[PDB]
Amino acid sequence: SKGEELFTGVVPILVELDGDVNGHKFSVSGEGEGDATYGKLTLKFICTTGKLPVPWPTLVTTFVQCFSRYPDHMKRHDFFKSAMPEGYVQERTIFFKDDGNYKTRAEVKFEGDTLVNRIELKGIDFKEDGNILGHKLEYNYNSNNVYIMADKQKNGIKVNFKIRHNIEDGSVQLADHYQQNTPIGDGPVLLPDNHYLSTQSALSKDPNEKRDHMVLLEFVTAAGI
Repeated sequence: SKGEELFTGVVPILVELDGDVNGHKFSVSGEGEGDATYGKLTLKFICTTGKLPVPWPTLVTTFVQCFSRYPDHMKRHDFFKSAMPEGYVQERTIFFKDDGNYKTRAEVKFEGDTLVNRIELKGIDFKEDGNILGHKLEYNYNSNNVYIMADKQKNGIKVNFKIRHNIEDGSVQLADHYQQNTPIGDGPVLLPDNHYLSTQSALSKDPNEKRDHMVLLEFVTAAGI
């Protein structure tokens, strides 16, 4: 795509989220960079309102799939880069098993040479001592498969997958993801065949940072064709 050329080098990334989960209001600012040639992302997120009222791992998927590595033979399937620089709207519902849900609306686009993800998140129906509001989730993340298909009535795509967060007692908290993306601009986009993204992520902390924060290293490759 014309959009693919914007991703051949290292690109700065900014993430800005405003959230309300069961009336707990919070904001997060993130900064880092992406190198789509290697499917690679590095970011640091800071809660700017104080303590985050939900576990950091539950927000990873909300916090830029244009940085996925599409193999050359799959490049005609990369919706996300093709929508750039004008960007796309990304909407999700995330259902936490036996607990509440997040609904997110994000716009992903370039602001000058920086790729920006702006998100509004609304969470409702959470248990005040469940695994999310009770902070019972381990600070870690796994490898996942993210399933993608075309949605031509919206010139876009539909995406679904499952995330299993680890609970401190050794059990798992399932988070079912349903996702739709639609282009903002008037340029043509790439509508894909069915395929998936293979992900892996690692969470860490900055030993000198005293604010509530998350450091994220992620690698993602398109596959299944």
